[PDB]
This record gives sequence, C-alpha cells and structure tokens, in this order.
Amino acid sequence: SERIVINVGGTRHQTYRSTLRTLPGTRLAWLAEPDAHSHFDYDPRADEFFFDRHPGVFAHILNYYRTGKLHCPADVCGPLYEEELAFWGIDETDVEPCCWMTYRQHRDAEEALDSRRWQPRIWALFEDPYSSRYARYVAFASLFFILVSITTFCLETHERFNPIVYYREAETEAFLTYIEGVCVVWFTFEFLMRVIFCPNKVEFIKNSLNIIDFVAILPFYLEVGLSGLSSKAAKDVLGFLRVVRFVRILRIFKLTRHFVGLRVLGHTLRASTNEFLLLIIFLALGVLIFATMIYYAERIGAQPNDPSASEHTHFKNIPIGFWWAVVTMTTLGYGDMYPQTWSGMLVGALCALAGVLTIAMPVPVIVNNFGMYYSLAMAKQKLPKKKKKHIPRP
Amino acid sequence: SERIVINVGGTRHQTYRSTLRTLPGTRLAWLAEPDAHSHFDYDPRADEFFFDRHPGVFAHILNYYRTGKLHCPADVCGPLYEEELAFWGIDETDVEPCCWMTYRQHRDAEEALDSRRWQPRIWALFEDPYSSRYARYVAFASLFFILVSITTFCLETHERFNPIVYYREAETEAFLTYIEGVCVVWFTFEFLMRVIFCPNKVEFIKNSLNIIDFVAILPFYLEVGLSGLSSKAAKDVLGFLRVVRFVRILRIFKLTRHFVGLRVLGHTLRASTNEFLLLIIFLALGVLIFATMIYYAERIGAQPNDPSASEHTHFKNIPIGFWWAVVTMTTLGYGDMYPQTWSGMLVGALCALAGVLTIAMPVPVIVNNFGMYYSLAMAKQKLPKKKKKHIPRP
Amino acid sequence: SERIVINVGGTRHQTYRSTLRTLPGTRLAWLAEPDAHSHFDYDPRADEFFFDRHPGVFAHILNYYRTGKLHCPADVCGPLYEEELAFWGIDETDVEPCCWMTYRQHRDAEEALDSRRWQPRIWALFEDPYSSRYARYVAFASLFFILVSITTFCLETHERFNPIVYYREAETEAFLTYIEGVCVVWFTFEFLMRVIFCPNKVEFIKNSLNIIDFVAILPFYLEVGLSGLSSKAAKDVLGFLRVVRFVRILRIFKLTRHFVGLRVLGHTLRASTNEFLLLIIFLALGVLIFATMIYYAERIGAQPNDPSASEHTHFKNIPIGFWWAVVTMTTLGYGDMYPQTWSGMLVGALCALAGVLTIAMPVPVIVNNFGMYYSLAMAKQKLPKKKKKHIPRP
Amino acid sequence: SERIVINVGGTRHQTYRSTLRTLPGTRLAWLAEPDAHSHFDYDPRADEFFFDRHPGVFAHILNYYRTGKLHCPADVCGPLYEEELAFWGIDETDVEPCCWMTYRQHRDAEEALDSRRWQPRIWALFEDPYSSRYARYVAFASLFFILVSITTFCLETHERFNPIVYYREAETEAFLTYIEGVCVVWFTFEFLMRVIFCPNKVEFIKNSLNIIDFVAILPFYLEVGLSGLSSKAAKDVLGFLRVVRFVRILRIFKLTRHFVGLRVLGHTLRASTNEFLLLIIFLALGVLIFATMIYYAERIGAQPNDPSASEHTHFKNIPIGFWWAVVTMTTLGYGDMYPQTWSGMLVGALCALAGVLTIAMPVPVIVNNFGMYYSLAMAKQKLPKKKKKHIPRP
Ligand SMILES: CC(C)CCC[C@@H](C)[C@H]1CC[C@H]2[C@@H]3CC=C4C[C@@H](O)CC[C@]4(C)[C@H]3CC[C@]12C
Ligand SMILES: CC(C)CCC[C@@H](C)[C@H]1CC[C@H]2[C@@H]3CC=C4C[C@@H](O)CC[C@]4(C)[C@H]3CC[C@]12C
Ligand SMILES: CC(C)CCC[C@@H](C)[C@H]1CC[C@H]2[C@@H]3CC=C4C[C@@H](O)CC[C@]4(C)[C@H]3CC[C@]12C
Ligand SMILES: CC(C)CCC[C@@H](C)[C@H]1CC[C@H]2[C@@H]3CC=C4C[C@@H](O)CC[C@]4(C)[C@H]3CC[C@]12C
Ligand SMILES: [K+]
Ligand SMILES: [K+]
Ligand SMILES: [K+]
Ligand SMILES: [K+]
Ligand SMILES: [Zn+2]
Ligand SMILES: [Zn+2]
Ligand SMILES: [Zn+2]
Ligand SMILES: [Zn+2]
Repeated sequence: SERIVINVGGTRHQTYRSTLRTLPGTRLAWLAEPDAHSHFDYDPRADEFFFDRHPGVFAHILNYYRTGKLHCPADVCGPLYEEELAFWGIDETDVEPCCWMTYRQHRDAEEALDSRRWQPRIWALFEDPYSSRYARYVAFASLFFILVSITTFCLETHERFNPIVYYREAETEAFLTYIEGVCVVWFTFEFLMRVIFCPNKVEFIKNSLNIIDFVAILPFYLEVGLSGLSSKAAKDVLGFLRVVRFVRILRIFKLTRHFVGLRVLGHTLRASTNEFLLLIIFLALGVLIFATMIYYAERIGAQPNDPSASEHTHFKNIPIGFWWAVVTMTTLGYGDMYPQTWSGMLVGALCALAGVLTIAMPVPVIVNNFGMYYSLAMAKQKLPKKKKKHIPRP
Repeated sequence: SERIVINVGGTRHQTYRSTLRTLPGTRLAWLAEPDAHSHFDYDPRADEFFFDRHPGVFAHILNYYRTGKLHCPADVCGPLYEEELAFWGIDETDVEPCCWMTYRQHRDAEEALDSRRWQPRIWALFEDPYSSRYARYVAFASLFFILVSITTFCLETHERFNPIVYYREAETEAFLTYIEGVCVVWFTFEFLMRVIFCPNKVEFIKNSLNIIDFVAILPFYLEVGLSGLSSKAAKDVLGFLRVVRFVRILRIFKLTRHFVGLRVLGHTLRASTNEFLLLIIFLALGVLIFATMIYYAERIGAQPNDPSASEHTHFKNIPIGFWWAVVTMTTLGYGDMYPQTWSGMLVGALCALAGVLTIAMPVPVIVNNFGMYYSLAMAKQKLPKKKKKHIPRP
Repeated sequence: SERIVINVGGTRHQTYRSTLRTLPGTRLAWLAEPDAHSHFDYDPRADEFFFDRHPGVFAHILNYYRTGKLHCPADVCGPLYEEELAFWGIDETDVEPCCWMTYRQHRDAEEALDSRRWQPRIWALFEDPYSSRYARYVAFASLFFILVSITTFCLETHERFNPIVYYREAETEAFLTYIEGVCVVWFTFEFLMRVIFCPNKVEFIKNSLNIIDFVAILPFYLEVGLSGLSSKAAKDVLGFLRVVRFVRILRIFKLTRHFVGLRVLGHTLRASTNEFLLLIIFLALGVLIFATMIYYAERIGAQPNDPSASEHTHFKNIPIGFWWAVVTMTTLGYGDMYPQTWSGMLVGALCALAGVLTIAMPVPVIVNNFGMYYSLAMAKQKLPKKKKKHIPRP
Repeated sequence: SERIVINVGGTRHQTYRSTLRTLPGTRLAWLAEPDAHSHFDYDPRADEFFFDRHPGVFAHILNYYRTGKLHCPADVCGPLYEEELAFWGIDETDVEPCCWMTYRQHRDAEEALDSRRWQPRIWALFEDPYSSRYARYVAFASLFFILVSITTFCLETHERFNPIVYYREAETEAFLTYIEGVCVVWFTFEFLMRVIFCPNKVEFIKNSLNIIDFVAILPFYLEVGLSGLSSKAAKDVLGFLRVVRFVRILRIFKLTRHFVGLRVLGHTLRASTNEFLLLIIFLALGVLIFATMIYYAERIGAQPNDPSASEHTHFKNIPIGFWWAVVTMTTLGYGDMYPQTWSGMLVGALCALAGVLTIAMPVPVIVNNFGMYYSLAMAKQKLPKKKKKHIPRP
C-alpha cells in the first residue's frame, strides 16, 4: 500500500504511489493506476513492474516527479536523453533553462546541415562534377575559362593596356576583347546546352546562379551588336554596360558550391544574423559617441587668430570623425588623421580600448557557431555510411 | 549494533552509526539517534530507513560525512545538487574551492538578469512599445524625430552650412533651426504629456532618462528667449548652450532600452568592474615603464652638436612618450611617432609584445561573462512560459 | 523463458532474450544461444551469467542493443570505453556522429606524436646531443659556428662593409671572407666525418638536412676555385652563387630539431592542412571582391577635367587594390594607400569588419589543435617511464 | 573458491580472487590473502568483506586491477579521486597520460598560490596596511609622496622647465628640486624608522624592495653633498646620477604588492616561462626568414642606373629588415617602411599571416593559465574561512 517498486533493467527503484500520480496522462500515471497489471508486465512473486530501458538515466526522470524540476544528466549525450524522455511520455520542452542550451545543441546543427531517353545523361554531365569521368573534365574546363575571364576583366582597368589616342579619350587593347569573345562563345554554348536538358524549367529559372550567368553573358552581345547609330543613347548604354561588366566576377561562386568549407560558412552566416545585428548596433553607438567627443576635445587648442577654429586639427567636424572612430576602434590605424592635442589623446586611448572590447563581445559567439558547424560537417567525411547492422523487432 | 542501512529510492546505502554522528543538528544526526523509529519511516522486517530522493547524488552527501570534505558531482546541474543538499540540511557554503565556481555559476547569472479613469491608458501608451497597436506607432514616430534631431546636430558643425559673413564671425543656415524647432515642439508635447499621467511623480523625476530629456529640451527655449539685451552675459550663455547642445545625442538610449543585446551588455558591464580596474592598472604600469625606457633609449644617438639632445627624435620627453606607448601596446600604430635608433627598436618590439599580453589577460574573462549572460538571456526567448504541469502535494 | 539476467561485476542486468539476439556474431548473440552454459560461466543456483568487467559502462553497450544507437558515456575516458567495446565485440566505427569527435580524440594525437668496432661510437657522438658528455660540447661548438656564419651573412649586405672603388662597382671587406673560411673548414670536417660513419648510406643521403648542409658548403669552394678565366661565365656564376648564399641560413634547423616546441609545431602544421587551404580560399575571395568594390567606389569623385579619372585616388586599378585589401583585412594598416571619398570609406569599414571575421574563422581550430598537441607532448616530460607494476595473467 | 565479493558502502562488487592478486603490497592484495578474516571486517553470514567508502568511485580502482590501465572518472573532482586512491594504496603516478592533465590540475594551482616591548607595534604599523587604523593613513601618505616624486621626475624632462642660459647648457627650475627634497626627507624618515624595528635584519636586507628604496634615496644626498671640487669627477658622477634617477619610478611596486591582480599576474609569469621561451624562439625564426626574403625580393625592381641597387627601396639590407618584420608580424604597421614592388607585396602578405599564426600559438596557453589562477584566487575572497564543522574520529 502506497509503496511501488519499479524494475528498470535489473535496477530496483522504489517510490510512493502518490509521487507517481503527480503528472497525469504519462505512462507512470497509468502505472499508478491500481488496475494496471493487465497493462504492464508484472509478476506477483516479486510484486515489481518490469521494463527494458537504461537504468542510469531513469533516475532523473523519476526525480522530475519527486521534485518538480526537470534536468538533463551531463554524463550522456543529448539525443540519448531526448529519446529516453520521449519513450516515457515527458514533453521535452519542460527542461529548465539551466540545462537547455546543451540539450538542444546537436539537434539544431544536425537539422541546419540538412536544410527524351538522354536527358538524365546530359543533365548529370553538367551538374554533378563527379557523377562520371567526363563531368570532372567539363568542370575543369569551366574553371579555366572562368579564371581567364576574371583575369581579363582585372587587366582591362590597368593603365598599360589603355593608351590615350572624340579627340583623345582612351582605348583598350583589341585582343582584350578577342579573349573575352573566346570565353563568351563557350559560356553561351554551356548555358544554352543546360537550359534545354533541365527538368522543371521554372525551378531552373528561379535559381540565382543561372540568372547570374545569363546577366554576365548578355553585355558582350549587347556591346558587339550596339555599335551603330543613336549616338547619345549608344554612348550612355555603353558606359552603363562597361560598369555592369563586374557581374562576371561572381561566376566564381558557380564552381565553389562543392567546397565543404564554403557551405559551412554559408550555414554559419545564415544561422548568426542576430549577432551581426548586435555588432552593427554596438559599432554605430561607439562611433557616434567617440566622434562627438573627439570633435569637442580638439577645440581646446584652438588658436585665437582664425575665425574657424578647425585649422590646427584633422577633425573639422563630426562626420569626418566617424571615419577616424571606425579606423581606430578596430586597431587598424592608417594614420591619415590622429589627435594632436593633450585632451584628444585621452579620448583616443579610450576609443581604442572601447573598440577592442565592443568588437570582442559577439565575435566569439559567431566563431563558436562556425567551429561547431565545421566539426559536425567534417565528421561526415570520416564516416561515409554503414549497413544498419541493428535489425529492429527483436 | 554500530551498523545502519539507508534506503534512498531503492538503493541500499550502508555505513557505521559513528560516521553518521559526525555532524550534529543535521537530519542524519537525528537518524543516528536510537529513538528515531517514531520520527522517520522504518520497517522492522528489513531494518532499513526509507527515503524518497535521488539515489545517485546521495553518495556525495554521505561521502562528506565519511571523509570530511564536501564536493559537488559533475554529472548533475548546480541547482539540482543545491536543492538536494538543502533538503538534507547541509549548508551550501561548505563546499571546497576546487568545485565552488561551477556550483555557484548559474545562480549568480539568474539573479543578475532579474536585478482618473484613463491614467492606465495614457501611461501605457507612451511607456510600453507593444502594450497595444498605437504604442508601436508612437515609438516609431519618436524614433523618426530623434534621428532627425541627431542628423541636424551633426550637420550644424559642417563648414558647408556655416558661411562667413561682430564683423565677420560665422552664421549657421536658418532652416537648420526650423527643423530643430519642429522636432522640439513634438518633444515638448510628449514630455509634458507623460509627466502628467505618471504615477509616483518623485520616482518619475528620479529616473535618468526623464532628466536627460528635459535637459535636452531646455536649451532651445533658452536660446529662443534669450536673444535680447545684456550683451556680455547673453554672448557667454549662448556659447555655453551651444556647447551643451551635445546632450540631445543621448536620447538614443531612450528607445534602445527594449533591445535585448543592450540590456545584456549593461548587466555585463555592471558585473565586471574588477576586471576593468585590473586592465586599467596593467595599462598604466606598462605605459609608464615603456615611456621611460623609450625616452632613455633614444638619447644614445644624440648628435654632439645641439644643446638639446632631442632634435633627431620624436621622443622629446616622457609625457609625450605616454601617447606612443598607448598607441603601440594595442597594436594600433598610427605612425606619427616611432623609434629611429637601433636601441629604440628593441624597446619598441618589447612594448608591442608586452602590450599584446597585458591586453589579452583580462579581456577573456570579460568576454566569457558576456557570453554566459547572453546565452542565458537568449534562452528565455525560445521558451516563453508554461502552465506548471507538476502539481505539488502528491 | 524470454528473460535473462546478466551479472557484470556484482551488478545485476536484466533484459529479454529477444533484445540480445538483435546483433549476430557478437558475444551477446552467443549468450542468447540456449546451449551456452558450457561456453560461459553460469551457475544454476542463481541462473545468471557471470562476467568480470566494469559495471558502470556495460549499460551503454546494452542500451545499444535496446535502442539501436551507439553512444559513448561522457564520464569515462575515450580509451577505456574503446577497450570495453572491443572486448564485447562491438565495432567502434558504429558510434553516432553526436559523440564521435570526443571519442576519436586522444588516439589521433597519440599516433601523430609517434609518427668497424668504433662506428657506434663515432655516429652517436655527432647525432645524439646527450648520448654522452662530449656530444654536448660538439653540439655547442656547432651552434657557435652556425651563429657566426649567419652573422657574417647578414653583415655582408650592409653598406658600411661595401665601400665603392670594372671601374667602380663595390667590394666587400676581406676579413668577411676569412671568417667564412674559418667556419667552412670546420663544417667540411664535420660533414666529411659523419658521412663516413653513417650506416645505411642511401638513407643518409635521402635526408634533407644532409643535402642542405652540402649545398651550403659547396658555394664557398666553387667561388674560391672559380676566380680565373672565362670572364662571362665566371661573372654569371659568381652572381648566381652570391644569390644562393642564402641557403646557409637554413642550417639553424639542424640543431633545433631537439627542441620540443618546434616538433610540436611541425606536427600541428602537418595535421592542419585543410584549415590552411580554407583560410587561403577565404582570403582570396575577400580580397578580390573588396578590391573590385573599392576601385569602383573611388570613381564617384572623379574630377571632370582629366582624361584618366585616377588622379585624385591611390586606387588606379584593381590589382593595386589587392594590396590594400590584404593590408586592411588583417588590421595591419600601413597607411600608404587609403580611401579618400565618402563612398570609399564605407567600403573600407566593411572590408575591415569582413577581414576580422574571415580571419577569426579557422584560426581557433588551428590554435586548438596546437594546444592539444602541446599539452600531450609536455605531459610526457613529467612522467618519464614506469616499471609496469600490473603483471598480467591473474 | 576463486570468487570473492566486496561490499563498498552497501554496493556489492564481485570479482575473481586471481584478479585481486595482480598488484602486491596493496590493500586488495592483503584482502586476497586467505587468512585475512582477522584483518578486515568480515561476516560469515554473508561471506562479504565490508568497507566504508564511496561506491561510485571504487569501480575505476577495481577496473585498474581488471585491465591494467588506471584512469580517473570525469564525474568527480580531482582531489576526491586522489584521496580515494590514496586510501586504497594506489600510487597516483600511474594514471595514463590520457587523463593526467585534468587530474593534476587543481593541486598545482593550489600549491602555487601558497608559494623592546614595542617592536611588534612599530613593525606592524609600517608593514601591514590594515593591521590597524593608523597603518591605513600611513600607507595613504606614502602613496601621496610616491606619486608626487614620480610626477616631478616626469616633469624634469620637459622643455618648458629647462630654460637655456659652461656658457649656455641648460638648467632645471629650482623648485623642482625643493619638491624632491620634501619627498626625500619623509622617505628617509620612513626607511630609517623601519630598518630599526625589523626583526631578522639580514632577511630585511635580502629583500629587494628595501634595497630599491635605499638606492632611490641615495642619489639626492650624493648630489646635494657633491657640488664642490674635482670638476671632472664631479661632472661625470652628476651625469651618472642624473641617469640613475629613474630607479625612483620603481617604488610604485612597494605599495602594489597588496593588490590581488598583481600577485596573480606574478604567479602566472613565474609559472609560464616555457611558453615565453617558445614565443621568443618562434618570433626570432620568423623575423630572420622574412627579413631575408623581403631583402631579396625588393632587388628585382633595381634600376639599371645606380651602383647600389638600394635606392628605390626602404630595405637597404637585412638587419634593417628585422625591424619591418617585427612590426608587420604583430599587425602593428607603423608604415615608416613598406614594400614597393610587386614581388615584395606577396612576401608582405605571407609575413602578416605567418605573424598572426605564430603569435596566436602560445598566447592562449598563457592566457588560460592566468584565467585559472585568477579564478582560484578570487574564489578565496568570497569564502573567508569556516569553523571545521566535521569533527573527526567518529
Ligand atoms: C577622463 C575621461 C572621462 C576622458 C576625458 C574627456 C575630456 C578631456 C573631454 C570630454 C568632453 C570635452 C569637453 C566638451 C566640450 C567642450 C566645449 C569646447 O568649446 C571647449 C572644450 C570642451 C570644454 C571639452 C574639453 C575636453 C572634454 C572635457
Ligand atoms: C634587451 C632588453 C632588456 C632591452 C634592452 C634595453 C636597452 C637597450 C636600454 C634600456 C635602458 C637604456 C639605458 C638607460 C639610460 C641611459 C642614459 C643615457 O644618457 C644614455 C643611454 C642609456 C645608457 C640607455 C641605453 C639603452 C638602454 C640600456
Ligand atoms: C552599404 C553597403 C552595401 C556599401 C555601399 C557600397 C556602395 C557605396 C558602392 C558599391 C558599388 C558602387 C558603385 C559601382 C559602380 C559604379 C560605376 C562608376 O562609374 C560610378 C560609381 C558606381 C555607381 C559605384 C558607386 C558606389 C557603389 C554603389
Ligand atoms: C609564393 C610564395 C612562395 C612567395 C613568393 C616569393 C618570391 C616572389 C621571392 C622569394 C625569393 C625571391 C628570389 C630570391 C633571390 C633573388 C636574387 C635577386 O638578385 C633577384 C631576385 C631573386 C630571384 C628573388 C625573386 C623573388 C623571390 C622568388
Ligand atoms: K597601423
Ligand atoms: K594596426
Ligand atoms: K600607419
Ligand atoms: K592591429
Ligand atoms: Zn539542469
Ligand atoms: Zn570538488
Ligand atoms: Zn552520442
Ligand atoms: Zn584516462
């Protein structure tokens, strides 16, 4: 009477019936019911109910009934305790905040890391680099052409290839367009080939890489076909396309999607927006305050000879002090503008220290997130897959 | 005789009666008393006293009796062990320093994070941003006006808006005062409205935000009403108020009290004064020593032609060397003053290394405190509240 | 029937026969066999099988059968659990990724840290510094000569020792060759002595230190013997050898192989190639993007008077912007080139912040690896060796 | 026969007699002896030996017998396991390196943190600041005078107080000597007073603070008494003492010995010599290598017009490159010398990255040591002392 013994894997557990009756609906509440012999396994010889579960972790679950607080043991992994409490019918959202972050720690990372007879032949040839042997060579050729185009784009801006000769203006070397045309013909061939053999055309269009590639390809054709009449409009649009040429520097992301580190970095960035917002707010407040202080401190040494007190200082006003504050708070220190008054040097020292602290605040959080994600992702490489040795249904 | 058995949740614990008698007053001391059968639950069939507690944590409490030292197990949370030792009557202030910081770790953070029929309608409309729908719009309007006033304050100091025309002096653009007046009429309206419908007027006055707002509002009225006679006094007070204009840059803190990160930062700053004092002392000692050394090192290359040996160096004396030491110890390095002698370069290298070390000493402590506070505070957002499932009194 | 009890070191474990039959081939599968009494120790009085193993760690192994997932307890060391699961016949490559990195953590470090009657007398005299008393003195003499040669090599490039006097050219001081000859005779003696008394001559040649030493010695002889005819060839080869003189600065690695810290650093570098690759890729992407942005941002303030818009800026093109991006992303900030336009300062601030983040990403991983390796290596110094007290075969 | 049962605090432990016989001399070896009934507590009714010890930690000690390896559980503190293994007679120096650093972790810190009827009245008045009420005021007066002397010493070097008037030379202001004399009379009084009432005079002399104070006091008397004849010797010694004046800046350490942070820093420095040596060696190697590389890289752009190729570069030689390497490897970047050739910029980038890595290697070790020491020392402030409630001898 009022005493019940629980046998969990050969380990006896003894408690009062009243304590088991605290939480209704749960399996233990069913066990506290007097007519539960036909429900659970029970032997009248020992008068103890039998289970088959981990005996070292049932203690915390029972202690939740005994006291009222739910905690997770630190000697077992999170998923193991989660499964164990799921079996007994305890809702996992009742654990105390003292031991919540470690509990829901691996699950978030795990879920974030996972968040026409020839059409299969053609589509797999261009998409998966290692689905075959030829796809590797195609990917390497694309890498070569991308690097060539980027190199040409960087060279076009140099003064050696832009002689001065409209009266004078300046012209780029002719072959710097021929190389670009050689790259463009291949890029057009590849884009046209893949847009035909892609299932779910609308999904293909919705992708950002495809539109980036199309936008990169278009200006060459526009320029080569728009060298005729309408002088004003032609000259405006040619300058606009000359500016927009930069979009072909973004094609490098097309072939770097297969690198593990970049995917880990992308997940880290997507999972750490709040820290970026916090860092931006901290920097804004610090920059504003220190710019105001450094502006007002440098006016002490104002010479009593000029109508404008800003002749002996680099800090003519506050907005120009924003730049100095940003440079100084990150320990960069270009040196183009620095305090020159005994009162300004104290503010400079304070600015340096405050910048160090306010930068060191959230960066460790971001770095820890990246480290955890990277470790988890790199663990997958060591263990490819197994053959599910544990056959269920004993 | 001299042998007793303790049953803690189905787990047998056996010890001599003498060991239980070490600590008087405690529940175990009562248990060691021969006439305790009427006090505690006891069955003559098994001759063991019965309890209902966690069996895996009673071992450490009993070991405290057995040896004399009190330690906390590392497989359970701090609060769980604290409650368990509280039940048995053991004072928590007796644990050894080897395992004290982890024990009293969550409690400090938890306590620090928590450290006229229309008057309710009016007061809640201005104070709580999200107590209703209109309060959100009022807060947004206040944000707009605050940003406008700050922008005008920053613009007033620029040279483009201060043409030179008393003989010449300089004047600010007229509309830069009209915008400020438009902001200040709203600010006056809001401040006057809230000061009427605030319960506990003295508490309202004691708040720093209200006095900041009043001090920000006052100078505009003083200037607009004090443009008359008494030329000397008027000209002095106008300059004084022109200086004090900066106080309206502090109203940004009025609406940032609702951001979680800033509250966490405030708690971190309030809980880490000792580390700031330590950092300041370290920096002072380093700056003094290295300024002296760099002053004395640069005099080796003194040219035997000038009465003052400080003509070939930036280090004319020690106080000017304070600035170089501060700049160099934080890896900032403006470059306005640097050593130029073979003996000074060694001191410069030593200064850089010592600065790195003496900065890296306490900053990790401060950062760890901030990280723990931020994690605990952010855990609250995920779990709003529950319905107290565990009904007491079994 | 369908119920079995396992006795592991005095601790009863109870489970159904069906659960033990999940994994075939394992020892428990043999135990589930009905005719296992003649195989394992078993007493009909208690009807329980007896073992001699740790009872606190068998629970997780049995739980692997009960649920299907394999985890490692956090209350015991990795090697202990590894040995325990090896005894029971469980393959260690089945543990979940949630608890894999900590499991295979010490093993990798441990394996990485371990990855003619006079010939023994002569060879040990030069190789092992502390195999005797004389070897210490020989090593010290070699250190002295190496330092002298390095000092002379550094001095040869100074202008004080290179007076101008072929019509003018320049000549080095004579004694700067005599000191080198004095060092070279000893180095030749040592190298000749060790190459004779080295077993496995081909292995000796395969070593990098020996070829480094030979390459360092050779140019002195070549120069001292090649000051004759064939003016053109002699003058070319003399300049080439003057350039190659630098190889004698690498002999310092010959005597630093015995320092523990350098060996730990070598192991850390060899074990962290992926992080270096990741860091290089991140830096390349950041430098490219920010160089492009800073080039395009500075052209806003182009003066409408010059054909080339790059007259008011340091950023004449993109390749020169690579250098500024590299300098700025590491918070170095020489200051030789900095933005001077309101649009360029925003890009500069973004570049500084992005550089800080992208550097702080993988460096903690590398540092953690070094710290673990160094701690493990320094643990060996405290404990030299023992006398294997535990005699096997009880 | 061949089977024994051990009762450790109510927990049954069962093992073969042969396993207990592995380690001789230990208490378990005595227990394996057949004639041990008269030695240990034993009851023939249960045929089990009884002990009074922690049952959860005896498992690892027994497992040491079972397998041969000794490990420490991670669920208990180091001192608890140390005491437990000390009781059973196991030498603590046999634990494996896999779990040695955490075991011997608290002990090292704990031991390092602890490594004439009026004579008691007088001596305590000057030494202990808070042994009384007057000692506090005496310490404050000493602080005031020390600060005044340091301020005067710093002011003496400024140009404002050194007018030019031997023909011209320069003289310091007269009162800058009177203030020093006022400080010196008090310092002499204090030093003379304490040197009389100090027990163990030789120990008093052996202290560094006393000799520092005496050396600081002496030059004032020497100067004030040595303004007479022997012009050459007087003028030499006066300059020497003018140089040695700096020793009075070190008296600040006299009163900072009572600050907790400085004592913690001293212990950290004394306990981390190896890391400093490692850091110095790393920096030396890096500086040498990168100085050589940057010297040889800048000679590519040598103009074919000058005899000395070092006219277009800051890197005239290697020793001057040492300074640039030191400045660049710490991300300081003064900017007084920087590469100006496309080949030198690559070396500069490599130097910056290598410097960051080689600095970030051992600094975390040093910082972790400081943090542990500081936490342990600061824990003492919270818990002053107790009254040893646990009375031994049950
Ligand atoms: C020690 C810490 C708090 C830093 C010290 C900051 C001091 C030096 C700064 C901060 C605010 C500054 C003052 C703000 C406003 C003005 C008005 C101007 O017309 C003259 C200088 C004067 C009066 C400044 C003097 C210098 C000042 C007092
Ligand atoms: C190697 C470490 C300890 C750094 C070395 C510091 C050396 C180079 C510095 C520190 C103190 C310096 C000395 C202090 C005082 C003077 C008096 C002055 O009239 C001539 C230079 C002279 C004699 C300095 C020479 C340079 C010096 C010895
Ligand atoms: C706020 C964050 C996103 C940074 C802001 C970057 C801005 C200021 C930069 C990035 C790209 C830049 C533009 C890129 C291209 C050109 C073409 C050039 O002929 C005129 C300037 C112009 C139009 C630039 C103006 C400044 C610009 C818009
Ligand atoms: C990519 C990594 C390895 C950095 C690249 C370092 C390169 C650019 C450096 C390192 C060593 C340098 C060479 C070393 C020696 C000399 C001899 C000199 O009379 C002409 C330049 C020359 C031939 C240097 C050219 C630049 C050089 C090759
Ligand atoms: K700098
Ligand atoms: K810098
Ligand atoms: K600089
Ligand atoms: K820096
Ligand atoms: Zn908890
Ligand atoms: Zn402890
Ligand atoms: Zn796990
Ligand atoms: Zn271990």
